[PDB]
Amino acid sequence: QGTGCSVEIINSNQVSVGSGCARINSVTNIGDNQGRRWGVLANSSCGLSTTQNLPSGWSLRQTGFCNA
Amino acid sequence: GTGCSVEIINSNQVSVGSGCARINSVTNIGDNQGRRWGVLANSSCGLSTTQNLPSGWSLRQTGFCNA
Repeated sequence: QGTGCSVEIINSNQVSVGSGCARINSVTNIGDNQGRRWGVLANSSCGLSTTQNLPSGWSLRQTGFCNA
Repeated sequence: GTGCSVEIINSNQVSVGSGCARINSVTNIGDNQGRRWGVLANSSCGLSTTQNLPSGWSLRQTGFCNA
């Protein structure tokens, strides 16, 4: 297994605009392609959320375990 | 969809790096050991590297991305 969850930030056209390894039980700083920085929370099930609301129609996706 | 989302996968099937590989280009993607890998991507999101990956490692495409 991994110390984190691989995260993609998905825009409203279902295209990824940023990615990184979100450490489990932490907030990880992950950017999008507009330069915005997101604080991504991850839990041990690789459920994911952000400290601020994503843009309307955007989403987060976890693609598997990662090591940061 | 200017690129392919790429993950670098180690020999235990854990991701050790990710990024957006521009289609029909080489894009450097880092791993978690501070190394850079030059990833080729095509319009079907086939992926390869300009240097040999560590034994047991592989690349995974996870859809389209915009750089």
